[PDB]
Amino acid sequence: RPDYDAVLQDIADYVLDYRIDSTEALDTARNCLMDTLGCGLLALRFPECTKHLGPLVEGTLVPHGARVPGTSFRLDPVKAAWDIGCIVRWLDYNDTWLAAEWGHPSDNLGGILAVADHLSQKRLANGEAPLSMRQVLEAMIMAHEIQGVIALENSFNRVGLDHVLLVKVASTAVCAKLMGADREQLLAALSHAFVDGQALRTYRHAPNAGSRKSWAAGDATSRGVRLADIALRGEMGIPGVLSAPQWGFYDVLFSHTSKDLATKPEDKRRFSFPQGYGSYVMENVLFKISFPAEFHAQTAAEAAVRLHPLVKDRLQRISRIVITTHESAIRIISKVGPLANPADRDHCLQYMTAVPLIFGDLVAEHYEDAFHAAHPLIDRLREKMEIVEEPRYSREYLEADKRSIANAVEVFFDDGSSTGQVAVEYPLGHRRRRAEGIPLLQEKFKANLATRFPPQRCQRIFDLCSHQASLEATPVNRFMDLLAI
Amino acid sequence: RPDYDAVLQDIADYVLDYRIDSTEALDTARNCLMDTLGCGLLALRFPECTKHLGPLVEGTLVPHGARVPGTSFRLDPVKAAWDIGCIVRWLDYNDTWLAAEWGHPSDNLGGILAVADHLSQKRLANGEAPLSMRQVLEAMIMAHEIQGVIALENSFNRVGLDHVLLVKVASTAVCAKLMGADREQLLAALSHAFVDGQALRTYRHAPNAGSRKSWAAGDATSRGVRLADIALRGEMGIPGVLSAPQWGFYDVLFSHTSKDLATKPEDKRRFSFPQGYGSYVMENVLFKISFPAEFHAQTAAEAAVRLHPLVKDRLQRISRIVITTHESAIRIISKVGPLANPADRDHCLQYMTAVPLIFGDLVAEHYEDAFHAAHPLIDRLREKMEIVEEPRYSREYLEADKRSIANAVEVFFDDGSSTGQVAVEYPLGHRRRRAEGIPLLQEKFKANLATRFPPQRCQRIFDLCSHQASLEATPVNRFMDLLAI
Repeated sequence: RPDYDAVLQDIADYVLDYRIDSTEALDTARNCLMDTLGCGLLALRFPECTKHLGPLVEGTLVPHGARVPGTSFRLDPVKAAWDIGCIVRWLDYNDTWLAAEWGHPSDNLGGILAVADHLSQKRLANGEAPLSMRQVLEAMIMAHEIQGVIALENSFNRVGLDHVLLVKVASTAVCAKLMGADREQLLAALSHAFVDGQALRTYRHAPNAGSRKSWAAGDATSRGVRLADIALRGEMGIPGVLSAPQWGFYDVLFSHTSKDLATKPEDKRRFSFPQGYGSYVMENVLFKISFPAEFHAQTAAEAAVRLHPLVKDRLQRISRIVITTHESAIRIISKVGPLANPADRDHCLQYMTAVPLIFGDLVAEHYEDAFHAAHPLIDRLREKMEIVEEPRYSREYLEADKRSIANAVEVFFDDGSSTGQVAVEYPLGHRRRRAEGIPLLQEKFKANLATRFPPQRCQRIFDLCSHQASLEATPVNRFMDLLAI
Repeated sequence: RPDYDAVLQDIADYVLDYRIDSTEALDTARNCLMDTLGCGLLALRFPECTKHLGPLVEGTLVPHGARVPGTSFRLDPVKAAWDIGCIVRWLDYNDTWLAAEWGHPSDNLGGILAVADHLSQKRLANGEAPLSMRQVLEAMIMAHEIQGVIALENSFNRVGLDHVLLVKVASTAVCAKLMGADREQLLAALSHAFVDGQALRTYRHAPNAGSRKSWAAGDATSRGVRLADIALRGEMGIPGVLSAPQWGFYDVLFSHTSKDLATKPEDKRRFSFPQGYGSYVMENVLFKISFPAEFHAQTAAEAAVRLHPLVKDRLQRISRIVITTHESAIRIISKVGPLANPADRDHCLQYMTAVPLIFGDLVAEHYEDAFHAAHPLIDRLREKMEIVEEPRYSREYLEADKRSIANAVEVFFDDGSSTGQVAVEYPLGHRRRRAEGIPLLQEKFKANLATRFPPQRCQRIFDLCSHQASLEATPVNRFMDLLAI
């Protein structure tokens, strides 16, 4: 019987022994928590979301049960994790990680919060200390790292699998540690997350797309709670889950590309890593805090809004519009021709640049059919647009020290005049612009709070969340009381 | 947005519209119910099994909760289906279907009983009539049919996936029916079973095998209950889940053999069927009622107990033992050389032929290293055992009018004489020996009941299960009452 594959061991040793010493990671983890909870609160206005929430059997009584913020539910950790994971991801406004695999590592808050809430209450009733919110922040940082770092070079999308398996893996490990797993239990849990069935991503792709794109994450972090619980009950592990021949994850599920059914070269049938596990992912995570736009177009629309006062007058006089960009924006979001659905304008670099040049703003209303086929000047600006890749933009898109998403917009006029090239290399949600965006993230948190809580409670919630040292010192159960109903 | 894939529509129209009036199907389903429940009761003596049972949070109260037979547990139907499916499969004594895919369709009783128990109670508490056991028998027949008919020609271990996904699909189907689903809800439920993740089978193969081989099924019927309930909450479906290019089940998971990572010829990249759905599987299902041995050797062990009085005192005169068998037994349980643990001996045709040849019997005690060593004659005879494939046996193993599992044994002596050749082509648990097998199935139920209930309760349970018409008219909640504690 082999020992555990090393990928599982390296996660295990990280989760158990790594000491987070980055105060920036702790800071932005705190802001992630606020941002993520606000997203969840807002989703409670959407009955296609809320129809999933609550106990499986009405009237069920769970001692010391975990709370779902914004509700009165008290559930076992496994269903509370499902519910929280569900609401914080539902509207696709939560944090993002863009790499070989795309993902939303804040989704892991479902498992973290539900397990830590339940366990503080249980320990309190036994005369022991509760867990502190400091420990949920550390759990988030590690969940981010595990998911984000595996995603740096490993794409599940290309083998036809949803990215939600990283949520399941990361949640299993971080929830196993919150439950007090030792090394052998932790490794056992990780092997069950990899032997587990992994969801297809069929529900993310037309003509079969659907609202499971919104709850796959919560269902994954929930399953991570359940796999940790199983390992804590003492279940044995599967040591060669990844490497085993014929039967292992690598041969069965990571050895063929979905587009063509081709076998991968042997050197590519494993996970590969350019770095270890630290606190890189939380430090460099993207927040959605400006224009509602695909991230590759975020800096393009910011330049177009600034360019507005030099094009607002005589938009007809516009002759040439040049959008200099990075290559992935050209691959994923550059589109020519008719924009039929609101999903097509969502994914058109020219559409999302024409609207803020004309109106000085890009809001979610500007994608509805009645708007596009009402202002033909959008299509007029759109045919005038030339998109040129900048080598430097595309390379520093990949450079680990930079991780740019850079766009530059220059509008020319029929007389030969131009405005000059407004270049924006980093979107407002980026690490480089934290001093700028963190106030926007906070006003977005205050607005999300106000859709669920009265002003008295809103201020009390914000004040605690604004105070790092007081937040960290707060028991998880006392933090969760603030969030109920 | 396409219609649902034809496979899903065929399953749904069968589940909603097919009327079950087959007298033999309903009689063997009632014997199937006894045998399955008695198997699960026996598992309660095994802490590795019982460590998985009960609520996730100790002390949880579930109004109208489903019961787990042989325990005092009262759970939601998802956890209840997990525990029932876990316990009835744990010891690998429950019924079997051998085809392109092997399986144990009785695993679906976990989802069927938990849903039908909870729903009867909840309906009683709102003044509605409860479900009857006739409905659980019909749900078993349908679940047996969906799983066992897909397994006729579609092998999932050749693509490196556990067969348990057929438990999830069938349990999803019949539980959605019991919950009252209409056609659009049942289609959506079915589509979520296929888009779901499908476990690897690493845990069934050395050197990684472990006890998840015992609870994978309970985990799969539990997941089926959960997805059925997701569909009844109105969640939209995924219509081209199987046939979608690139993202569908066929392209991602059914397109490669895991031996060699070789792509299948195009025409075989989908499920094939030799017939439609009816009541075929349950009528031809296999019960384990004779010796405790791997199915491919039950007629071998039988042919040896017959040969035992003719050799019982000439053991040192045996010079050649010829075992004429079928192609699957040779491949799966023909093992020369040392046998480390009981699992080896459990899956070694020569062992399960030699022991009965010597001691006129075969029980679990014989798979003990202590018993093995105590008698060196086992290996003397194992080394004299010539295994030969009969082409007929292998063909009739496959033909749908027969489903033979055949073993002929012949014993030769140093002086050149021999016994005859004793051929047993059908094991006792086969449809062709229903008459003789049913006495043994009932005695096996009676013994297993007696490891858990005192004699008068054992009598009430046996007497009720004995009478087809009485059992069928019994409310599910009252049947489950008898099985508590």
